[PDB]
Amino acid sequence: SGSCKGRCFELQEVGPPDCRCDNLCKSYSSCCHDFDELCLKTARGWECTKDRCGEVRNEENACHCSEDCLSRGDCCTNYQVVCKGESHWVDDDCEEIKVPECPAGFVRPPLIIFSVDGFRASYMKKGSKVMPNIEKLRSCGTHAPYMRPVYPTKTFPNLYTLATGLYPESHGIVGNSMYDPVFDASFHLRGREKFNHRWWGGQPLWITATKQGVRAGTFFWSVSIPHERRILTILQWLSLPDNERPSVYAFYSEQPDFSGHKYGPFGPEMTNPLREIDKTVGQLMDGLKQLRLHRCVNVIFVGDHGMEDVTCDRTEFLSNYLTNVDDITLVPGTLGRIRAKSINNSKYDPKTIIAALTCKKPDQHFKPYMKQHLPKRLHYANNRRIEDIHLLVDRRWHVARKPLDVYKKCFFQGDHGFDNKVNSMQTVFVGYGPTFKYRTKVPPFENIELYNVMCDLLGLKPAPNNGTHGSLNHLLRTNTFRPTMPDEVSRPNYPGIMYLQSEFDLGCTCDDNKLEELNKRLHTKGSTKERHLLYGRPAVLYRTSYDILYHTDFESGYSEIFLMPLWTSYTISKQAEVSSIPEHLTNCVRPDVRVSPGFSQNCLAYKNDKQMSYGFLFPPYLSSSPEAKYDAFLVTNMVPMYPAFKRVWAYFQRVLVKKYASERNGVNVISGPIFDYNYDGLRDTEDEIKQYVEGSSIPVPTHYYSIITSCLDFTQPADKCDGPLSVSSFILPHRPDNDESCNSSEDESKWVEELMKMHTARVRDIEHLTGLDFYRKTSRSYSEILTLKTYLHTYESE
Ligand SMILES: *[C@@H]1O[C@H](CO)[C@@H](O[C@@H]2O[C@H](CO)[C@@H](O[C@@H]3O[C@H](CO[C@H]4O[C@H](CO)[C@@H](O)[C@H](O[C@H]5O[C@H](CO)[C@@H](O)[C@H](O)[C@@H]5O[C@H]5O[C@H](CO)[C@@H](O)[C@H](O)[C@@H]5O)[C@@H]4O)[C@@H](O)[C@H](O[C@H]4O[C@H](CO)[C@@H](O)[C@H](O)[C@@H]4O[C@H]4O[C@H](CO)[C@@H](O)[C@H](O)[C@@H]4O)[C@@H]3O)[C@H](O)[C@H]2NC(C)=O)[C@H](O)[C@H]1NC(C)=O
Ligand SMILES: Cc1cc(OCc2n[nH]c(=O)n2C)c(-c2cc(C(=O)N3CCN(C)C(=O)C3)ccc2F)cc1Cl
Ligand SMILES: [Ca+2]
Ligand SMILES: [Ca+2]
Ligand SMILES: [Cl-]
Ligand SMILES: [K+]
Ligand code: NA
Ligand SMILES: [Zn+2]
Repeated sequence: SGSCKGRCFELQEVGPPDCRCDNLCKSYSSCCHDFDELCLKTARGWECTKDRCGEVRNEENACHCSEDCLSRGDCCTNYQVVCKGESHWVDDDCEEIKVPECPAGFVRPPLIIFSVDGFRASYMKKGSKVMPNIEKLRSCGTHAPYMRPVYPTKTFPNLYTLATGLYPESHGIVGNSMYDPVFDASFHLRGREKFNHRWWGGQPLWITATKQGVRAGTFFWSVSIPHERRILTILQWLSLPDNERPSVYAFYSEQPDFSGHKYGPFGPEMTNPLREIDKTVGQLMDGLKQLRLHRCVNVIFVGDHGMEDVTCDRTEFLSNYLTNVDDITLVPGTLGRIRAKSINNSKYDPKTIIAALTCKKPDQHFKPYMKQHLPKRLHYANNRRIEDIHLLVDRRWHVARKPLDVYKKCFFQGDHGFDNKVNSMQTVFVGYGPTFKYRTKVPPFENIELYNVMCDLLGLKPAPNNGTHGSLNHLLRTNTFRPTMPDEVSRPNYPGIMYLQSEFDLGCTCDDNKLEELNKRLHTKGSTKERHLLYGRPAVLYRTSYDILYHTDFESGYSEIFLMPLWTSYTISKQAEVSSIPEHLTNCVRPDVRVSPGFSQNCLAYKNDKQMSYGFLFPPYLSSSPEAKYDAFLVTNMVPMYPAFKRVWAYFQRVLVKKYASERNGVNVISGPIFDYNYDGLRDTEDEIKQYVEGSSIPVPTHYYSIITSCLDFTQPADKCDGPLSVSSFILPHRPDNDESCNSSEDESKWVEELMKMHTARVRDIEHLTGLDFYRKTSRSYSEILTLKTYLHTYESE
């Protein structure tokens, strides 16, 4: 019954039953009676024409061509072009913006986030001819060839990750559809529940801004508000007095995604939606230019995810695998999440569901996982809203429970939601404005990094998040964030020879000159350490007790608590040779006379444990000499490994490391165990360990990592590199079977590398999982090193 007069798109939202004129009033059925009439004017459309110039202001018109419109801030965006003989922003040469050029009274450059739904990364190249405004932003500002979304590659998880800097498992929007068993409530795209505040965790940019005195415009736009009105509203807000004007704004377009679903990512129908988005960008930039804000505002052009070809004939049906299909609830589509239809069903067994879904058809287009066994790079486990059973669906496919679900609801030709390394899921980033660099291309990066940068652009302190603050400094002309390396918490001991062989009772056996004798002592004292520890030792960022152990071919930081290395570091040159394990050493394990029997593993435990065997972190295959090979059989280089995993590990060590050393001109490798029994992506304390080698205190890792570093300029060997580095890493699941690899009965050359690629990782992922900090001593700037630590090698083509 109240009125919207003078309150159109009010930023502060009024408490019902007072009627609301804020954006979200439509989404709640609560708009004042005159909302449409006052706030959604459309009369005479969206452009000035020659005859409208200098008209008398008519308040019914969608936008204005009257002389007073600029001061009022509500001209049609083409007003100066049509009426004052100005040029469209897109027709102007670009000129470097070295400093903000803002009207007096602006305390900081405003930020406009221009978000576009389903804008696949390759549209920047493929649609360049039909998008001149976007192409000007891209070539004049700072751009990446693509930006990596989070998993699942759906809208709300990705947009709320942009808003918060958090993985979906931490912010809580883990899908477009969710069941929370604590609330016993469901979240759906359609409907009311999704507005409840208890779904949305972390602290989004608009709250961060507000808490720190920076005003924010709306981020969420009702679908029925036309795009032109969203633009004109932003432009209106920017004309507000200093004390009311927001400093951060978002625009959102549901295109190209909406058409992409109907026509496929490159259907011929897709050209028009791309033209329309470009026209809207043009309206914004012309509107900014009229307000003399086009060299003041920082603009971010960003997508949430891309779009893949998906049709309803590419659907896998669980009813083809499960006899019990009606006892489960499936969240379906480009991912699958399974739980019991009824929690009173005591018969429901997830292990047998997984078994029935595992490698059952030769070209099966989905793979089942317990969530803790998903590639750690997905960070998709630590939330009660993520079901225990997950299906990773092949790109281009869908999963559904029963054929009825798909034909009782081939309309669509496009979908998204797949693994976030899939090329078709990649999206876009362009930054344009005084705070961004000029004509600069930056490498691809993950959208979890953007919240920190948007905070930097606004002078805000970011809430704790999953970005690595400083890793995106190379996008910025100024306002860079200059972090300090975390302080080492535990200093190592450097044990010398302290124990006689006969003090060890380990059930371990091994069939075991003064020039060469001073020689071996110097190696044990760290004489080759500069060859094998190229970037300094890792820093231990938690309280523990550990020892540095030096050897000819490798150095290790040995944990007295976990009875194995936290890390083992070694360098393999291009010329290095692979040798075999000599017969007299096949089951040799040697006591390490620097490390007490009581802080050592023992062979008897492995003998007793019928499921568990052991491997080595530094591979004996790569020893530099027959004498150095004995070091690789030290009990302090041994780690527990299931026989099934040893097939993976042996192939990596015997074949792949040497191959990488040939291809990259030497590699430095750091390997070690990871313990993440509660799947939170973070280092377990010793009291979280769920499994031990039978009858011992030897803890069983959930994963094994390796970080493989070389020179980015591969004409320089890894050990003599002058400039930037190149890295690939993995976090391999330490599993007692190879059920994840359907071809594992074949030779390791047909399936191990594929497994490793699936479990590619960032160094930063390994850092969270181990509590270590790598690359402490390089000649590189720290921000460059933070970019390196966030790098992910995806193994996708161009
Ligand atoms: C990515 O970045 C994020 C952000 O930095 C990292 O997440 C942080 O991880 C921290 C370490 O795990 C975690 O710290 C805990 O916080 C507890 C207090 O939490 C509340 O308050 C904060 C601050 O405002 C808030 O952010 C939290 O929000 C979470 O929970 C709500 C409601 O459930 C959600 O809406 C929201 O989405 C978010 O959920 C996520 O986090 C929780 C865990 O906090 C998950 O369970 C969810 O699945 C989801 O992922 C909260 O509202 C605090 O109580 C904890 O302290 C316990 O542990 C310490 C150890 O030092 C112990 O000393 C304390 O006494 C306490 O133990 C007691 O409780 C134990 C558990 O119940 C019990 O076992 C003991 O016996 C003790 O009595 C802890 O400090 C921090 O909350 C999150 N923050 C966020 C936003 O997620 C994340 O790790 C990064 N990821 C990676 C891979 O790096
Ligand atoms: C660029 C961007 C755009 C955003 O939305 C654009 C949009 N408009 N219309 C439409 O369908 N979409 C997708 C969002 C976004 C904001 C909210 C919100 O605003 N929230 C959440 C908590 N709840 C409970 C709130 O009160 C506020 C919710 C979901 C979001 F995706 C975030 C960013 Cl960073
Ligand atoms: Ca979307
Ligand atoms: Ca953990
Ligand atoms: Cl979902
Ligand atoms: K055994
Ligand atoms: Na297998
Ligand atoms: Zn979509």
